[PDB]
Amino acid sequence: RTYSKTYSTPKRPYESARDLLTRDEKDPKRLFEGNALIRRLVRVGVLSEDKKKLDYVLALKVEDFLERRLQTQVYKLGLAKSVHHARVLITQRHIAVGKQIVNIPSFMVRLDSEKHIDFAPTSP
Amino acid sequence: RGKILTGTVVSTKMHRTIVIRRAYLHYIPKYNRYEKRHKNVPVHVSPAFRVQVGDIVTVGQCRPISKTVRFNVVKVSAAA
Amino acid sequence: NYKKRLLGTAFKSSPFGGSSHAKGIVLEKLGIESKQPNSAIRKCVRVQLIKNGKKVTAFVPNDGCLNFVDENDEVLLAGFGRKGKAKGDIPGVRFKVVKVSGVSLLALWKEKKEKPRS
RNA sequence: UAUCUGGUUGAUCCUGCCAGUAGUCAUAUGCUUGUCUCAAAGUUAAGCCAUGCAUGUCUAAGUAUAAGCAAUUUAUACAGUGAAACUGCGAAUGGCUCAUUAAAUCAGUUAUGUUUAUUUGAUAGACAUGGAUAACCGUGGUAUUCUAGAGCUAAUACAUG
RNA sequence: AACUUUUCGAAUCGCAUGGCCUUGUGCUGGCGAUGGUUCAUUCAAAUUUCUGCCCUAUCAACUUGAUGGUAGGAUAGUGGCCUACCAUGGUUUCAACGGGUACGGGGAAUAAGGGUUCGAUUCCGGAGAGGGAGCCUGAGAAACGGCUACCACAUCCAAGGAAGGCAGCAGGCGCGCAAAUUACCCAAUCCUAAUUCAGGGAGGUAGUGACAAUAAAUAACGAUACAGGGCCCAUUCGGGUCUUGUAAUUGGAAUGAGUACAAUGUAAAUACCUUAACGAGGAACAAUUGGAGGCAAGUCUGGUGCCAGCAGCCGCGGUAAUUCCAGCUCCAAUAGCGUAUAUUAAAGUUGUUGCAGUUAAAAAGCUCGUAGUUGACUUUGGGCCCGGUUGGCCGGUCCG
RNA sequence: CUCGGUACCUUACGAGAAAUCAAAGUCGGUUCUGGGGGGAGUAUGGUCGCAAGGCUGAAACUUAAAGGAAUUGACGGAAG
RNA sequence: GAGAAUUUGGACAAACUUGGUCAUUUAGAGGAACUAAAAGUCGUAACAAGGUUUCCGUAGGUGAACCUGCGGAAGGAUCA
RNA sequence: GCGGGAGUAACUAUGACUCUCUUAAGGUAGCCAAAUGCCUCGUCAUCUAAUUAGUGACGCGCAUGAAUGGAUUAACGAGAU
Repeated sequence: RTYSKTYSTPKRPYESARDLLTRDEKDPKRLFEGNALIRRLVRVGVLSEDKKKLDYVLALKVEDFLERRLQTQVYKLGLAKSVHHARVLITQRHIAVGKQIVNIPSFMVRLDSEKHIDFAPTSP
Repeated sequence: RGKILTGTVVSTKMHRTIVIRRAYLHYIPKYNRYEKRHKNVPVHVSPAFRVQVGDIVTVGQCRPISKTVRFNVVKVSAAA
Repeated sequence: NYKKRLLGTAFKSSPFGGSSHAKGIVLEKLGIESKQPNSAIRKCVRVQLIKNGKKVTAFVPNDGCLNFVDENDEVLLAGFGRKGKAKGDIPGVRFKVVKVSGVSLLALWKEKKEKPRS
């Protein structure tokens, strides 16, 4: 994801020529959020699709996709403690949005709507 | 095929059938200069035989009275 | 059609086909010197291929001066000099020897060192 | 909708070649080696091949083992009006390969002089007869393949009128 | 005169059910199904015209059953398909003929597009079944698992004589950079045979390998104690925000997988899915690879001494080496990392879009002229040719 | 003055890497020619020639540059 | 009247064997040349006007880089 | 008509070049083991049941060399393998 060990992940970059530019759209973007990959970011359209397919403000589009990811935005709620604990509470279909339990763990949802747990595993 | 092309007579000896040469004006794709082709087209006249060598004749489809000779010529225009 | 007579790019490699590497039964292990700007005796082998059947000379780098690539060694032969230009110090070689590979795996690896492999 | 860098020099700007940065491969090799879904997996000798398997199916095409006749096998409530055998229909479909082929091949567009099991629509006719024949039985010739003489018998097999 | 497609030659009965009537006791009536003929139709295959085709001219002459007519002969049919006779033409620098090379298209990769390089998987068409030859059977074959004669190989044999062809699947040997089990099955789809139902190494599945893409990704939380440097504010007393260390820290929560029990769907087989409770085990199933002089993010200390070594390029190593080698010290990416293959981009470096020639590589010594390419000009419609724009197929969107 | 050849000189616009050009600026129609240096105008074949030789015409391989425009300074059996 | 086998004749396809001719590959007596590589031999050719200005084409001759005849160029300043 | 003796290059191995003596003064283009070679079954490849010819070179030239001439180079024979 950058990186090295756990604690060091935000720190060798910067905050919470070539190399600094790909760090600049990365680190104040991580301040708000932070679930950025390498392989999957190509798909978002750094080379490939959506950023080349539409013109409209590409900085705000990389903002949009990660807040739509349920994983990163459940941290902002304070339900699932961790971001890569909300890795897990999406895959086992724990966080129900709708309420509707998820199909794919790759789920590109939205921030806006109400988050909760499904009925049975509510509050371990 | 349809439309009536050019065709001047080359070989004349025999009864009924002759040979014509056709010409076209095609573009060679990378050049974009025009070219011209040759084709041996055998073509049936009539049992009367009215063509000479040189004659521009009106070509069109008709019966295969020979397998290759699907063409007939109806109107003779020039004479040599 | 029209074009002037263009030649396609040619790798200066006497083996061909559509193959990355190649086996070779070898003749001798040599230790040849070099051109003007650098000294030291650099090790090489006379690799004769099986499929292509061409005589080539190949540079054998190793952390073993008399490392095992003998007379009748089934050694694997790669590029380096096919990729890029041919080497400045010792010319003629434009093939580099691979470690512990092929069918038989006779030629040995880099010994007496304990950094990561390569 | 296209951003170049380094190396010919004391230094500079052109010309110009080379080397490198990117995306990609039925992949191959070194090294490390923890999972999954989906997809792909002889490019070389269209080289030579062991062994097992890839081509059958109907009894709803018939005599119909009753009346009369050997032996064996299977089924049942009792009759078994019995079958597995000999015949007929497919093996040209499907699968594999690119040796060969600058081709009347193939690719665009067309054209006429033909054929076509099976399938599908409609009319009339569908009568009256004959002869052989496996299977089967008793014997006989061969290492095996392959079969010989002789007797009985059905058909939508065959031949008359 | 409006068009396109399709279309031909000699009997065969069996079965279920039933009233009247007739009977040489095998008719007749009703219903289902088949065979010979006659005319359609659907599906599929032939045959043929025209146009476009790769390089090499350090390949220039080639062509007699050859171009075509006449007649018969042959074919399902058009026909030099074939022969006899006659005429002497036909092809070619707009590239014949020869030699070398090559299956072709829908398409696949790369690119901004132009183009350049390819023709794997898939799908459509052609051609081939040890080698060479011929035929039959048949509607369809000059036939992979059909037949006959001949030749070479390997095999069996009583030595008289026979039996064979994995460019079908799995596998053996050899070739090689290198590529998987002598597995399971008729359920589903589709093909073959009135239906039942049987056959299928087609196919539907499984096993093998980071081979690649993809997602989870190489791990991340609420709360508390202590120490150091920097900044805002300061009533100078401290307070706020904030993390390279640290603690038997505390509360724990969490996947992937196994195992027992329950519950569920298809089965001929291998491995079963999902939710909740309880117990146990393991633990985000051990993180490595590459680089650190410039190009190209990132330096210091030891050891070695043109040796040992590294090298894509230019180069470094012969005493203070940021390039070798080891350490600690840094950078970049990560289940991939580096190298090798090869195509394309970079390359406006074969220029169609989109290139130069006074001095860098480049105007033929100079005239002249044919083929070829190009064309000042008035008024016109028709004819000929080039170039569109629109409609036919497929995909997305619209509808259920 | 008006026309053709135009030793040529000199120069603005403008162009070019620049010296410079005054079209070698810039335009068309058509033809020729170039794609790093060495190997090479060679090897070999064809063709021409009486013969020396001409014309057409490469590769293996080697290498990392060859080359143009413009500057400074030392030196001269150079000048002042 | 039919089938099998044998004999004769006609026409078609292709193979096999022998001879001539052309192209390609391998082995190869032998022969000529190049590139890279330290030290050498002989001369000072080129380099300043290198103390005969050079270079290119061509012809003759020499141990040797070479020398000489003939033509031309600036690749010697300046438009010789 | 056209020379001797002596010394000399990494390393097996050789003499570019240099010195010295002697005489009137010491040879080019091109070719070689001969109608000429003591030494020599020299030395190597291919051929042959053996094969030295066919044909391929070696260098170890007793003693090759431009006008009573080297060298380019087609046609012709009761002449030679």
